[PDB]
Amino acid sequence: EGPDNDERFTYDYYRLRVVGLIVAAVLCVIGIIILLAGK
Amino acid sequence: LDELKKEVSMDDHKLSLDELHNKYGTDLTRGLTNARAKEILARDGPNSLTPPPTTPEWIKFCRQLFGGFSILLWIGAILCFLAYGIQAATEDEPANDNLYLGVVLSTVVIVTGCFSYYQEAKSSRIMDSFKNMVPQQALVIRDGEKSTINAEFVVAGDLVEVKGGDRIPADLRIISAHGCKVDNSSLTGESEPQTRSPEFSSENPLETRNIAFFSTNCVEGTARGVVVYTGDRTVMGRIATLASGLEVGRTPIAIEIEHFIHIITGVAVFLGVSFFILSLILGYSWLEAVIFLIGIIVANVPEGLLATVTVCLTLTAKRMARKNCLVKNLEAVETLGSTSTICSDKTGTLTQNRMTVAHMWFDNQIHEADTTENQSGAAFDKTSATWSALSRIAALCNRAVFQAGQDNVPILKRSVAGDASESALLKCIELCCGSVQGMRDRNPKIVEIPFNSTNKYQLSIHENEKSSESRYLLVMKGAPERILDRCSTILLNGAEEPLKEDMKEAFQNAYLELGGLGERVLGFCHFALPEDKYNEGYPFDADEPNFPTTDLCFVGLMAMIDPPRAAVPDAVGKCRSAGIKVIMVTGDHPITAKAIAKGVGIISEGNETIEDIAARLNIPIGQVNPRDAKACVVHGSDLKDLSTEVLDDILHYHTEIVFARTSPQQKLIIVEGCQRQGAIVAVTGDGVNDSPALKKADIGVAMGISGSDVSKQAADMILLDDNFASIVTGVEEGRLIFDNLKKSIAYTLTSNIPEITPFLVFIIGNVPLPLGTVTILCIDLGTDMVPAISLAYEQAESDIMKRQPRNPKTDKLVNERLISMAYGQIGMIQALGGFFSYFVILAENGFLPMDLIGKRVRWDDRWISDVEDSFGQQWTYEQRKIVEFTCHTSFFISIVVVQWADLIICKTRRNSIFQQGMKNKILIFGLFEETALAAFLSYCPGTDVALRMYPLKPSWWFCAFPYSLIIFLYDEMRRFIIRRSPGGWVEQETYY
Amino acid sequence: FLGRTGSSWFKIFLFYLIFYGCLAGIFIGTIQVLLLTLSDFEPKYQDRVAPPGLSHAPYAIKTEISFSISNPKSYESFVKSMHKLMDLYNESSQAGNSPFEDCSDTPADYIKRGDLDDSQGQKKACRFSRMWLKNCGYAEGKPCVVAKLNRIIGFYPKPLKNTTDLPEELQANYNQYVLPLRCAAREKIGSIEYFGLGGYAGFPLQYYPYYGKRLQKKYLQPLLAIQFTNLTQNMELRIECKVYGENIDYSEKDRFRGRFEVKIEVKS
Ligand SMILES: *[C@@H]1O[C@H](CO)[C@@H](O[C@@H]2O[C@H](CO)[C@@H](O)[C@H](O)[C@H]2NC(C)=O)[C@H](O)[C@H]1NC(C)=O
Ligand SMILES: CC(C)CCC[C@@H](C)[C@H]1CC[C@H]2[C@@H]3CC=C4C[C@@H](O)CC[C@]4(C)[C@H]3CC[C@]12C
Ligand SMILES: *[C@@H]1O[C@H](CO)[C@@H](O)[C@H](O)[C@H]1NC(C)=O
Ligand SMILES: [K+]
Ligand SMILES: [Mg+2]
Ligand SMILES: [Tl+]
Ligand SMILES: [Tl+]
Repeated sequence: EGPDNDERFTYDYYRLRVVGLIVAAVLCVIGIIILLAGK
Repeated sequence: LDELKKEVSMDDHKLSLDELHNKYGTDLTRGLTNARAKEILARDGPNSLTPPPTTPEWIKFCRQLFGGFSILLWIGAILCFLAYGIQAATEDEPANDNLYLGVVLSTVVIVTGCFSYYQEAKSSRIMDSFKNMVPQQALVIRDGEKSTINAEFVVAGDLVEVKGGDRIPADLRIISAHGCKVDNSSLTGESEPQTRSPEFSSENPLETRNIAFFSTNCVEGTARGVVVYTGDRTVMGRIATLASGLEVGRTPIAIEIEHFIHIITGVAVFLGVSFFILSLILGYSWLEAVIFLIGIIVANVPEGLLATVTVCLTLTAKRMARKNCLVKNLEAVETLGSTSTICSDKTGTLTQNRMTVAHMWFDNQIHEADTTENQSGAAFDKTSATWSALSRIAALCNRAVFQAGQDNVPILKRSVAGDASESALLKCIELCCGSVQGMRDRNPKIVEIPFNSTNKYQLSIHENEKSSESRYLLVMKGAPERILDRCSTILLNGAEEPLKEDMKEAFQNAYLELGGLGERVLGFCHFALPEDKYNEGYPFDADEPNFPTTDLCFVGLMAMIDPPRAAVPDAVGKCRSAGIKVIMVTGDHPITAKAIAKGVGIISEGNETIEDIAARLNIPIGQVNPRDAKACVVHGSDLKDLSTEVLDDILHYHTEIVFARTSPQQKLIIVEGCQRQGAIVAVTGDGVNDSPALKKADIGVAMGISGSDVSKQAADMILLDDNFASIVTGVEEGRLIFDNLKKSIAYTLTSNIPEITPFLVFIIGNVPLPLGTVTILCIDLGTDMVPAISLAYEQAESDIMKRQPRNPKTDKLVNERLISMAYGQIGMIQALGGFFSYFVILAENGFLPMDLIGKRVRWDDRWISDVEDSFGQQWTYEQRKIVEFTCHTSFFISIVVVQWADLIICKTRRNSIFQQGMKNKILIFGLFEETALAAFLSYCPGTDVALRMYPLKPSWWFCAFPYSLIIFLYDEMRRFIIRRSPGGWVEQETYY
Repeated sequence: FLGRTGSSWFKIFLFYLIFYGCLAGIFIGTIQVLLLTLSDFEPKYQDRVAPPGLSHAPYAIKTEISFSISNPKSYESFVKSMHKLMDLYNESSQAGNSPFEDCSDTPADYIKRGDLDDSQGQKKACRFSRMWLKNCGYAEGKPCVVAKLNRIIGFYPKPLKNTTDLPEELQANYNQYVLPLRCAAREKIGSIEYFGLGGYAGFPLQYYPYYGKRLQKKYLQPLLAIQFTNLTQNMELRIECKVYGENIDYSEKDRFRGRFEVKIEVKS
């Protein structure tokens, strides 16, 4: 917007962290699954 | 020091009984005086063995703390505390950087110390096992009276008494004996009881009957003797000292480790000081000049590599534990793969160590029995009525019996009370005719004449199990020729017939052939006594010939030997196909040694000794060109008068070598001879007479079930199931781990470049620091760890058992070709991918690449809270630093992303991934966990403080992707060239 | 030689020359495409400069400006940087209707010169006289520090509204058009005096938004002179100058995030 362009200097680092941690966890689980296919 | 002990012993068995007493101030009848014995005790010292001085574990741990990488990491750790000290004095720095980094680095050294300490293990209790062979007490005659004393109180000169069941307390001169037999397997590896008597019977004291040795035991009878040697001075006490004293030495794998440590340490100190001066010239304060150096150290040293090696070794040892192959020393996991020569004991190693029936001669025909443990062969005969007649004599004319409670274990494995030949016959009949006890119940023995030294035969009279007869049957066995002189008829295919010169000659032929096979041959015959001349109550006199022992019916011959283990012939061939030379080294007699050599394939068909040529051509041995003989058989008595140079010529000039009737020191000498030629040597054995050789071997392998305690103490590896096929597996595993270590090392080293280059450009370019010191440790200690380990699970790219053993002088674990690829090619591509993401982060935040050159001065200036970017905006100190640390984080993640491809390319040295596939589940695990770790380290809240890791935007992850792919393609194209032309260019330049 | 023969030494050179040549050419290619995705007038991200920093002229050794009044070369270090900044706000530097403009001598509202486009020439910036900075060689005794708000493209600094309570409660509250700056230390052993545009202790909103170096060169940002004529002497005084606003925030880590950290000591 014009004088109300506050969103330009903002970033949702909170969501990014939530998503990043979700991904890291799921990649960790996936890895266990493939490894445990025989121990 | 031990050169004296490598020599054959000198003795006094040639002296008379009386003469021997003068030498030791002793009485043959009364024995020593209580006072004289105590005097000699203080004089000579105790009848005991002293363990050699060991190196304390303290010094062993700390010796690792100073080996190249640890030295550089120490210089870094201290240089951290240096910069910290210089700070705490000058400008009060409330930070924790240099202090904490100095603590972290010192911990890395200590923990890395534990890994190398675990790898360099030496579990040795040789002298302890020997000490276990000296009895607690001994029986001596002192002041004309026998008393038990502490065996350590035994001295040279006193009168000792032994009987069946006790250990020889010391080396004795036999002066009196009654039916005494002894087990000399300690000195020979052969357990057949040897008679002991006062009479001298051989110039060689290790063969004479009037000497009994410490480390052996009396098996039966009784004997008295004069002590000639005590403690360390006994024949086997010296073997003990020799074995326990031998310098261990560095393994092939250990030598390789130190070698690349020098290389990497070299480049480290080079670039280290090369850029330390390069910085001072650029006008960098010593305050900074050291900070850069610390970074250089951390970049160049692969912090997690030595521990990777240890883990890869451990994991390989775990797989072998699962095939009944125990590894006592982690490094011995690889030595077997580098082995070019095997020196093998015969008895209990190549052989089962059990007299077993091998052949039978009946119906004018040679039949072969199955000698294998698990009976993997086939039948020979069952139909012939002759067989049942021979079978009956083998069962009936036999005094051997199975020990109680064996019905669970297989026939051939069960313990038997009796001599070896009777046990063999027992197990033979029990196997192919069922319960022998049954045959001995159906035919009650009424009278017998046990085998006599003079008779040279054993006879028995039984009540024929037949109801229509129920009469008296005579059976006998003995020396083949003696049995022949007592026969008139031969049981041919059922019916008897006169013994014509024809069949008599066929007997001699059969007899000579079986004997030529190194087999012990016995004759078997029977005689159905006439009914009218022998009533159902007729008494037979065993003392005086009350019955005919002539004109009997010859039934057949039986031959026997201590046979090879089932897997041995095939394992020997497999070792030989892998280009490993196999030598036999045995305490056993030459005829037996040679026969098993041919049986297992040590001596291949057609190959001759000089003696064979001479007999065939009917010419003198001196007339034979010795170069025409590729095979040789050396008796220990001849070995004794040969110099090592002459032993070296024997080793060089023959492909098929048999060393027979060797002493324990002689086995050591042969091993050393092989090593002297530059060969990596394995020893396989099971007896205490293998202990020195096992110790000196680059790798000693002991048998687990049949092995003596001493042998297993002297070894690096134990075959817990006595499965000789495990040697073949071991060499295969050894070669595989050697290749996989290269892959894992290249992988680990490759990521050094993207950690070095940022620090260099930081100096030469004056840009903001692309990657931090902490960030490097997150790679080498964190992300790269599981992937690097996973390479240990790689399958072979080709048939490794088809290639020759590596040349330890030329074929190195880390060579110039590895460095060229890891440092010069792949690592360089990784460095760029790192920098790219760095420029991306900065440029998208407003600092375009052009304006970055020569800005670090203002960038690092803590007091400038208004640096202008390319777009004209102003940044505080902490604001721009957040972007900088975000650059460290994405550079870090870029390494991880480019290591994805590197992990896949390091999978194979030659083959394509499209050929080798992706069947390594540990490797795939590594990829997932590596990425999980990196993501966690970036996105987990609080990690921005502890590690300076900042959250990355999704687009950031993909910066290095095009570089990751170029790596995959590049290496795939390169290896395509290797395969397409075995010529050499790409091969001799980059082929690890 | 060391490794190989001359023929081999050559081939290994011909390779790495072509190899590294290609790699350099590829690296440059990826840099090209990166630049191609970026604007010339505005950076892709601005969340890392977001809350504006407040920086001053006196180059602090360590957020500190200690000196002796009874000594000449004791403050000549801080006068060097003070001069460096103010030397830019010269009238001879601001000449003609291009590219400067005379703007309200009293704090006014924002000025939009269109978009971040080159569809116009150099966007005309408001003039600023260093003569608006009353009282301030500089203050040889009791320094005359000069404040500054960090430039951010398209940033509209918004003052706080007088809805509730305020630190400098309602005094000279030019609510609509001034971004205030109140310095503080309890510990009240000083004498705060502020100088600026229109005589206000703030930044005139008519200098915003900043259009960037590419679209606005020679642009001048508003200054706020602060004088501490403290009646005290020979002691470290921790003085913090704070700016207030809707778009202004602070951090415990970044001690320059919309605030000062000055340790004055007139040890004379
Ligand atoms: C910006 O203004 C300052 C004001 O002090 C100028 O400083 C002048 O320097 C000259 C020569 O050194 C002196 O004779 C004057 O006394 C100073 N003041 C004035 C008001 O003229 C400085 O030269 C100016 N800088 C530029 C680039 O124009
Ligand atoms: C950051 C940049 C400027 C550094 C570049 C370093 C280059 C020149 C280095 C890195 C790795 C190096 C190579 C590594 C391996 C070998 C194989 C060896 O048998 C001869 C030297 C040779 C061929 C080296 C020559 C120089 C080399 C290519
Ligand atoms: C600042 O200077 C003016 C003259 O320009 C003078 O009248 C005044 O006293 C000075 N103010 C202070 C607080 O010293
Ligand atoms: K050994
Ligand atoms: Mg043996
Ligand atoms: Tl490293
Ligand atoms: Tl590394």
